[PDB]
Amino acid sequence: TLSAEDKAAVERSKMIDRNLREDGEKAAREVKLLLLGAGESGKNTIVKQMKTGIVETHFTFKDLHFKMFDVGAQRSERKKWIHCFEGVTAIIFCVALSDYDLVLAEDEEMNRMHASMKLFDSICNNKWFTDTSIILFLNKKDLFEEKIKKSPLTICYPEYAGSNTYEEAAAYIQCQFEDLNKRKDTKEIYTHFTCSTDTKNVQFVFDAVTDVIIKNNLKDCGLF
Amino acid sequence: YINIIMPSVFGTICLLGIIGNSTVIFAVVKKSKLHWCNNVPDIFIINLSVVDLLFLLGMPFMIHQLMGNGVWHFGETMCTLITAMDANSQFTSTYILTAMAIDRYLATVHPISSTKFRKPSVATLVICLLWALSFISITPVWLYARLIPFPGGAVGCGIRLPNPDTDLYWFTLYQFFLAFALPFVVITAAYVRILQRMTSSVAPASQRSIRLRTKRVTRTAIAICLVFFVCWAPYYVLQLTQLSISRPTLTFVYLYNAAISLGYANSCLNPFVYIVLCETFRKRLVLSV
Amino acid sequence: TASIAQARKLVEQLKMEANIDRIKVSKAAADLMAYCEAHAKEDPLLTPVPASENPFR
Amino acid sequence: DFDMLRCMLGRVYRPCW
Amino acid sequence: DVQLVESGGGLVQPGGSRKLSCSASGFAFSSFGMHWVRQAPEKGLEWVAYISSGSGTIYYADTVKGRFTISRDDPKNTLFLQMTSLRSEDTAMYYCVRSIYYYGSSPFDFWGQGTTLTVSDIVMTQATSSVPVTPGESVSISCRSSKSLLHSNGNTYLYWFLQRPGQSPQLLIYRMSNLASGVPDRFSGSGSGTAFTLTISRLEAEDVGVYYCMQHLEYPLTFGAGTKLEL
Amino acid sequence: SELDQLRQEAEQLKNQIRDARKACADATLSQITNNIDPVGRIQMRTRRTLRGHLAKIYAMHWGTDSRLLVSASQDGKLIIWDSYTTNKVHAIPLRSSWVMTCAYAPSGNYVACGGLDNICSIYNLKTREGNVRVSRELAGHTGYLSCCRFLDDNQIVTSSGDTTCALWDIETGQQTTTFTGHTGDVMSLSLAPDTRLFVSGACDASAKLWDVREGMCRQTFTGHESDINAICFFPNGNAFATGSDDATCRLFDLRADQELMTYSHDNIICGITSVSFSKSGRLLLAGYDDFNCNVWDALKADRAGVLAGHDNRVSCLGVTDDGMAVATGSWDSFLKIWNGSS
Repeated sequence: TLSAEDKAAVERSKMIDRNLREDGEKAAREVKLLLLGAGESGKNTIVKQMKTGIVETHFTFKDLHFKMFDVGAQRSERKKWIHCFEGVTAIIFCVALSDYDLVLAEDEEMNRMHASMKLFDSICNNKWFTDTSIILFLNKKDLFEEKIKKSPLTICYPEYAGSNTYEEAAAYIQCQFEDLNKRKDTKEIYTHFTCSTDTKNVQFVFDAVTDVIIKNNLKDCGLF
Repeated sequence: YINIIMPSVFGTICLLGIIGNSTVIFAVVKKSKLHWCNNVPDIFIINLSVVDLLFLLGMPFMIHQLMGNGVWHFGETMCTLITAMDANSQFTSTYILTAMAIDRYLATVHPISSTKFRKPSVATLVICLLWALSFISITPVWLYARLIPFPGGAVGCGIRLPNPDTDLYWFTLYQFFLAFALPFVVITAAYVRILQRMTSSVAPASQRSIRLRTKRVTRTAIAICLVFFVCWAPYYVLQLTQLSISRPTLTFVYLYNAAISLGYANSCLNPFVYIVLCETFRKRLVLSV
Repeated sequence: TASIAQARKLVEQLKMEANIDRIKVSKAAADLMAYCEAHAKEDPLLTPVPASENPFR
Repeated sequence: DFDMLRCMLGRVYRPCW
Repeated sequence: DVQLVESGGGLVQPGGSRKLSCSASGFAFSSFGMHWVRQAPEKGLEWVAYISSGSGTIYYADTVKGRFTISRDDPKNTLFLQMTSLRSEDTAMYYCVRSIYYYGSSPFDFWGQGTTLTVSDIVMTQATSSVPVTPGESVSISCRSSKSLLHSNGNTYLYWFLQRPGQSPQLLIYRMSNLASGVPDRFSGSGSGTAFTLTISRLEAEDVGVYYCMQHLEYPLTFGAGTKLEL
Repeated sequence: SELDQLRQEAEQLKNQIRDARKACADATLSQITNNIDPVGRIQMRTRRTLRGHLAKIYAMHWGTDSRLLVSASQDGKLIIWDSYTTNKVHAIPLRSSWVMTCAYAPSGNYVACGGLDNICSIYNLKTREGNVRVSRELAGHTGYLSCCRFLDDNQIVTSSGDTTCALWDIETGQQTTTFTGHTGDVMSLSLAPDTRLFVSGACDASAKLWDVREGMCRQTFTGHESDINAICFFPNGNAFATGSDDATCRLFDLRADQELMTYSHDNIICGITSVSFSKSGRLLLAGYDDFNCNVWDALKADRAGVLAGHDNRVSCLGVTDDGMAVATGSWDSFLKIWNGSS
């Protein structure tokens, strides 16, 4: 019982539905990455290799489009907007390896490495990221090898009782972050040792995201 | 005891299969909020339950000539319709099962390139095409479904081939190939490739999440292949064996009726494989209960 | 001298908020009760309208 | 309660040979 | 700026074929439904064809259905009218009209300049053909319809158009009461059921022209004869 | 010395305010409204379901005609709905998809939206080109935009996570007035019916009354134990209600300068996302994280009804200007229209 103008309005509404459906299918094929980390942790160097309030970076790698979101400039309360990223493909967390014997500029008493661990566990164990995989980047690998000779890891980790070598100190730090995973069944942590001249960081993200895509396909298909 | 044991098997399978298939249909429909499904895996799983439900609803109309006095009471007109109806349901469920395993192969071994054509529209087109291929594959079934005069005053619905001496071979082999041989090879090949490619190269296999993922997917791929084989191998093993057999004995007849029940059990066990072995579906179903 | 400057600003604000005129709660409660009673009939959610006058049949 | 020695082809009977 | 330019008109032989083009610029062409409205010499407006946004719906007048074809090219922002078996009845100035349909919109708001082609059903009645008018004096123009233009949704689909001499028709009132954008507030549309009145308070020189009433209740869209105001 | 003296004076002034509020608290709203009859059971049905959003809906706002509404979802779309016919009038693609608030101009010619991009974007709905285009981008907030409300086609008041509220001149794009004094992220704002004052709720668990023309905070309202997420004026403009994370809704009176009623239940332990009043103010509607919307008897603090039709958190709601219907948006990507029946 529509009029001539009502019918054309319904036809316009269905044209809008056609474009909304097209946009959603395009958006489902894209990879959304929440880039987190502390200051001077190499987080900005990651963006430079993958070329307001939130900074969004788009890049395509091997027929896959990535959307990287930087929320470093958001100085507000994280809990008021952290739920907006529930549903991202994964989280990229940047940790500076060389920032283990250093301390926070403001606190002047809290170790920088412990600050990263405190932030890592509040994100990994957050209720909005229960089954969200984490791509853990351990940056400044070359600087860590130079500093480990002079400053032992025992300054940051008193319980550490291993050799004062990069091959053992770096592995101990890698396990400390992974041991913070309070849910070792619903999510996995992909750990990569990056640097200031590395060129395999984007390749690693593609490999780690591919595993997340497979895992989500298995859940939807009912195999998992 | 024989007159009570056989009806009990069909009665239990039909009722339990209807309960299981109705649960999957209800949960998927509720997940879709009473609207067309936007998920390719949900399109395949709800259509498989429908055909399985159709295969089980039509079970008593096909087996009543095996448990009572061996008499077909529905006449010749329903003899051709129901026999084609039962044949169509078995083939469609098998084809949807094979298409569902190929769909899972694409979503795992080709996680990037398959997103171009793993759309809800393409899934509906494929599933509708599976019904079309099922109608063609049951053409000899309904062309020759005629009443068979048994000795005495009793008749039964059956297949009367124009050349029963020679046409009996191609009729068995073409149904054996399309419904057991070819789909099982594709389904088995699909899942072994999934188990070989279910994780990326950099996945932390030492982590418990990857070990738990591999264990759960492995037993789901085994259960799907094992249920299909167990419920359909004896039916088609006896299908090929009876070609040489001229006068069946009581033991062969009892085995053949058991094989028929196992074939219906596949449509009873398919919904419960998804209900039990899928943690995401099972947890969501428990919440509603 | 950031803390001392902020302290003056906070104290000055509290002086403005402390010198306003406040009526009794019973007086304030009556006005809220009176407004609802006056507008009760013209509230569709409070008193549902017949389906003939409902734009969302 | 019948002579259940009939030949079968699929889920339906067939004439014995 | 919004612009609709028609081309392709000219002298043709009877029974021949001619192609009309409408070039759109300055607005979102793909979001607008498009109409062809013709005007025979010394005659009123006559609606020809309609293609909706997205080409999903097409309507034709009965006098042209089967011989005329309306089509659009959204990437090139062009509207087409392929005409065949042209008769002397098809000799008219054809106008390109845009109309967008959503809640609260104003259809038929912009008309093209039109191209002249020469060849070698609710009834809208405007009984008063001519009205002698003077500046500053209130003028009322009446329109009648065989069927009630009031719909069950509350709308009364009656439109008013002013065609000043030598110019394209200009929308004044849409849905019998709403004033089109850019139209002075002195124009007002009032009516009820099948009878409608357009009131022009403080008449000016620019108001001189022929006023048409169109109904949009259902297709085919029909115009009134036209009431001409002269000094 | 001087700093220590000043902070003691602030405590004395706070004690003076508390005693002044206690002096005028002769009776309680519950005692005054104890005699009146309850509203009974409020039953509403989902008249319409607005489908088309493919992500979580964070904001919605009705038009002044009580028929058009705009919804903001993090799929990057601003959609204007015809609630009568469920027709989609417009679909506005957003440059930033992290939208947290949307507004509808009282004239209906503009809609606003803004989120984590710290920008309040003004969109023109009435163009000669037939498409919705951005007319202004209001920059200057250093935190995410949490709420915005038009005063007219040229003025809009916005709240941000930088603990400030701003009044903007849209033609010039500059904030004419800045409202400072909150110590936590401001999460909501509500204009008074006369648009001369507005209230804001922040993460410091306090509500402030602001003078739009003068630009200063007039009254401060405390009592909530956690972040205030929602705030709404009473229809007469002499009171307002807030919704907080402490699972309570509270009603404050401007002239009494103190809380009048608390709307809480023992079974309710989740945060409150949105609050709204009916046309008469008798019903207070609140959205919750428990996926439901509870109807409250504002005068008697009794739960009158429950709007349970969403499968995820109810993030927004609004009541039309004629009080005919109430719309609820949710993270399940659906909007629903509710009203009762005789």
